[PDB]
Amino acid sequence: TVAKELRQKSSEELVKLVIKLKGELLEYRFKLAHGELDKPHLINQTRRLLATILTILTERKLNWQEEQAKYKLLTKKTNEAAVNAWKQHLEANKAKLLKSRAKREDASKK
Amino acid sequence: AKKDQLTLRGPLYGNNRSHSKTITRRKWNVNLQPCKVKTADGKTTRILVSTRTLRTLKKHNRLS
Amino acid sequence: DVTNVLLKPVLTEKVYFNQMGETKKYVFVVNPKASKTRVKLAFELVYGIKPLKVNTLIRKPTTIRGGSRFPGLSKLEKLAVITLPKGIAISVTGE
Amino acid sequence: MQRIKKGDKVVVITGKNKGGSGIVLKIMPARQQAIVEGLNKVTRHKKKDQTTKRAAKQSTGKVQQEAPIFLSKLALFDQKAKQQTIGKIKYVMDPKTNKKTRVFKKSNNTL
RNA sequence: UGAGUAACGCUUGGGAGUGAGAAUCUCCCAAACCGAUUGACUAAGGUUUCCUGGACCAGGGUCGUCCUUCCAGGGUUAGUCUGGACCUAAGCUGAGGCUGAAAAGCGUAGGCGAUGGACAACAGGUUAAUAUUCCUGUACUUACAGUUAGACUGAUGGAGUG
RNA sequence: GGGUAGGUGGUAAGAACCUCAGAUCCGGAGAUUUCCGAAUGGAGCAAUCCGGUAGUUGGAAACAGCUAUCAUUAAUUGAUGAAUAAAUAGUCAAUUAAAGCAAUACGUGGUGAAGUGAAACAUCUCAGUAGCCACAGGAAAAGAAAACGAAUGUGAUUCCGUGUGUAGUGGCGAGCGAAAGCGGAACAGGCCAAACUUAUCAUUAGAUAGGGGUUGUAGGGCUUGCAAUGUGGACUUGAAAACGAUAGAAGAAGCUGUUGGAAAGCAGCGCGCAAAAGGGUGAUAGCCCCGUAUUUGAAAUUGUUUUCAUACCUAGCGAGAUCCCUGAGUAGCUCGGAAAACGUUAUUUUGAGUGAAUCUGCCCAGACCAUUGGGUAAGCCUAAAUACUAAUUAGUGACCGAUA
Ligand SMILES: [Mg+2]
Ligand SMILES: [Mg+2]
Ligand SMILES: [Mg+2]
Ligand SMILES: [Mg+2]
Ligand SMILES: [Mg+2]
Ligand SMILES: [Mg+2]
Ligand SMILES: [Mg+2]
Ligand SMILES: [Mg+2]
Ligand SMILES: [Mg+2]
Ligand SMILES: [Mg+2]
Ligand SMILES: [Mg+2]
Ligand SMILES: [Mg+2]
Ligand SMILES: [Mg+2]
Ligand SMILES: [Mg+2]
Ligand SMILES: [Mg+2]
Ligand SMILES: [Mg+2]
Ligand SMILES: [Mg+2]
Ligand SMILES: [Mg+2]
Ligand SMILES: [Mg+2]
Ligand SMILES: [Mg+2]
Ligand SMILES: [Mg+2]
Ligand SMILES: [Mg+2]
Ligand SMILES: [Mg+2]
Ligand SMILES: [Mg+2]
Ligand SMILES: [Mg+2]
Ligand SMILES: [Mg+2]
Ligand SMILES: [Mg+2]
Ligand SMILES: [Mg+2]
Ligand SMILES: [Mg+2]
Ligand SMILES: [Mg+2]
Ligand SMILES: [Mg+2]
Ligand SMILES: [Mg+2]
Ligand SMILES: [Mg+2]
Ligand SMILES: [Mg+2]
Repeated sequence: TVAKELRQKSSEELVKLVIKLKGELLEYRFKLAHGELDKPHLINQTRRLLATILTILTERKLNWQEEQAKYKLLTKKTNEAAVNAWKQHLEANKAKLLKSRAKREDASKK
Repeated sequence: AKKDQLTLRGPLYGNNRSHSKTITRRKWNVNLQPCKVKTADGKTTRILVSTRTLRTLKKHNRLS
Repeated sequence: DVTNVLLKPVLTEKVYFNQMGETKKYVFVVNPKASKTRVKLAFELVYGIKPLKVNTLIRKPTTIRGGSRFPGLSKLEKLAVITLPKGIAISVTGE
Repeated sequence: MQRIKKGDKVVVITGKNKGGSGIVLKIMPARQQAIVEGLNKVTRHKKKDQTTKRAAKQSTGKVQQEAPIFLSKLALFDQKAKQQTIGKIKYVMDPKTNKKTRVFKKSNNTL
């Protein structure tokens, strides 16, 4: 039944499905580890659908990681706060670095 | 091993019978001797063969 | 890459003591065969903020339920302590 | 197919309860049992346990429920016949739908 | 049966408290022994015996509310520490090869093998349990890329040192 | 494919789901198959550590992901190439196989004891047993007479009964013990070398690839004719059919009363049977249930047999010539051992030495010679009857029933 529907799907759409279900599986396991999973069966359903998609994808001589490595889309959103924190941290590091060499230099000059 | 290189004939194990018919296991070894056999004017390997095989080679004009 | 090396976050007294006060330290359990560099890459590909450094713990298996009719051993755990830079604190649940 | 299914009316032909008509609520094929409502009423002495949000109350006194009954003691009840009786069933396959259907052998009533 | 007998394997008194029950548990005050050690840090080994709460089936040569016992949860953070990614000693393995009824034994080139050689981090603080590892402060070392200035660079080999 | 109305493996309740677009379950065929382990990229203290190469994706590179490959030996081929001109040794690359395990069991071969018995013990026995090792196979081994053996004889091997505890062999002591013949199980015989001839190798071939040949009442080759187009194989591919194996479908016949917690027991009156094997059901059920007898059914994989065609092999009786071929360090013999029932000996085998002949030939018939007769060594392959059961299915037991 389900295997027929996935067979109708193309290959690229199938690899999009597998990466999305991998992400959802990670989220389900994390929520379970935080005691926030009301529906504890979706983990099993996700795994079975993941296994089925792998079977259809392995009928044809195609992998799931390499095919997605060939073409993909980059990331977004998780950039602003990251660069703010990193810019602040490297600025602080350079200030400490500048202060230390100066102290040493003026000490050696004296 | 103490065996021929052309054939595979090796030692012969038997009994060492003496007076009073006392039994002691003994081994007969083949008369291994070194010989050089030419082959198409080359590769004159110093093989270790028995005297029987040496006689066979001699009567065969050194053919093996 | 496959992101099977981030099994489960863990919350204890030690974890919450560290997870406060400017730099946050988040402790997860990871694949025992994974390395520090793989842990940083997984956090990059699944969270988006580069860890400042990673520390690893190996907890050896030990006997549990001793004296019970059927005794059993523990499971091998590798713990990873990620520390994000100053002023950033992301949530382990909610994406 | 199976002699007894979930839903059909059934009676008991042996034991203390004779002629006990009921509806089968659940069938265990592995243990060859059958839960029939209103029959085999047992009253477990319900204790009190409090270790959960629902266990904080868990009000249970002399709750009378259903005990499972061996499938051999059960017998199908006839309804189409004007004079209802207990009999055995066949497994004829009618070519109209090619599906197996139970039919009694002391009459010609389906199911 | 011996027989409720021998034995219970080097260390005292009191006050307060918990508890259904206290010579044996907790706290306090003394008292007595160790003090080139019964003190402190670690190697080997042991493998959770470590910390917290609870329990007193069993174990504890008595008792027990207590335990190194049992249950539940938690605890071990390294570029610089101890070892690999570096090197060899005794010795082991050892393609070819030699020897030997067979299994195998010996052995060259290579490869392993510390109890040795080379190699960059110190002080303080923090949790019930980790700390040259976490935090603060101040440092050092090795790689890669860009850049500035100078210089011709010079090993799988030779020599010196080690 | 079968098959349904339940399912989410056991100690196991509950929570939450799945399931009539056909779930769970059973059968056939596939997919995935971490690490160690023959382990085989290198190491190593097993389930660990450290990599190289060729790709591809991020990075500004180091680097990091994702793939494939990288052991040794043997054979074949190609390239390169020392001492030393050529050439080999060696080196490299590609392809194909080998490694290991287990069935506490059967087979073959090598090696091979001792306890014990002889009332001691050394010959001998134990025993070619235990053990050790190598190689397999589904069986293995053996195998088509240079044979048995005493006759108007049998006509590969193997296994069973008898011959018989016989002939014999034994410090003639303990003991050991056939080969003929007869009765049975099964039955099968094939193929190379040499002659002769063809083609090719600096044709010094003495070598390679073909035709011809496979023997004993001798065969084959040389030359010359007749009759032959078949029968049969231990044989290749296909096609078709039949019988099965791995899930299943259908499958008859009972009520009343009594003791009893409960009937199926007991009693009354019945019924079915190609089903009266068995299991469960509140006691002891042919008719309560599942089943059994019987009739049936396979999409897929697999086994046996038969038919048709198709490869390969497979064919008789004469004449003349009097010429050629018929397995050599081989058979014998000597010196030490052994196998056969035999404690070494006619027959078989071999560590050392020596060494023949060529159908008017050679070997054998228990030393040996002659006559008579039998058979063709020094080349190979061979189904069946025979040995065993770790495992799969069905079943049985005057076998056990928690010290067995
Ligand atoms: Mg002896
Ligand atoms: Mg560490
Ligand atoms: Mg006594
Ligand atoms: Mg007493
Ligand atoms: Mg006394
Ligand atoms: Mg006394
Ligand atoms: Mg006393
Ligand atoms: Mg004491
Ligand atoms: Mg005392
Ligand atoms: Mg003192
Ligand atoms: Mg001390
Ligand atoms: Mg313990
Ligand atoms: Mg404690
Ligand atoms: Mg306590
Ligand atoms: Mg006590
Ligand atoms: Mg540091
Ligand atoms: Mg080393
Ligand atoms: Mg050291
Ligand atoms: Mg401490
Ligand atoms: Mg189906
Ligand atoms: Mg003896
Ligand atoms: Mg004796
Ligand atoms: Mg005696
Ligand atoms: Mg054979
Ligand atoms: Mg049926
Ligand atoms: Mg029936
Ligand atoms: Mg019965
Ligand atoms: Mg003779
Ligand atoms: Mg003998
Ligand atoms: Mg003759
Ligand atoms: Mg004679
Ligand atoms: Mg001949
Ligand atoms: Mg037992
Ligand atoms: Mg007992």
